[PDB]
Amino acid sequence: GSSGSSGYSGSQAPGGIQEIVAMSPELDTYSITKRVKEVLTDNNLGQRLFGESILGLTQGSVSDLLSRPKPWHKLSLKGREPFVRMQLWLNDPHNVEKLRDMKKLSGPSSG
Repeated sequence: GSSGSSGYSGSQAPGGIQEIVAMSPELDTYSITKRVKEVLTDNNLGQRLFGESILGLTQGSVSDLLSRPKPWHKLSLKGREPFVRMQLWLNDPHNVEKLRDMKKLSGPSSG
């Protein structure tokens, strides 16, 4: 048999990116930007689109992010916000699938 009582439950969270980022380990901004660029180049993707759909960033802002990332320590949680989404977007196996699907097929542009 047994007797007594033990265990518990009853907690929740608000959610949101900044709380994922809060819990995050040191996400090597450089190595992520590197791997992210290389994923864009492999798939011949355009930096902006990734920045729009994933990061909510202007192309100026995304291209600066990839070009010269600040270190994780320098970045506040709002600083780390995009790089966390990049780390997870690298791990997501249908990441590029959903990203191409934004553009899908389009009509002709230039010659």
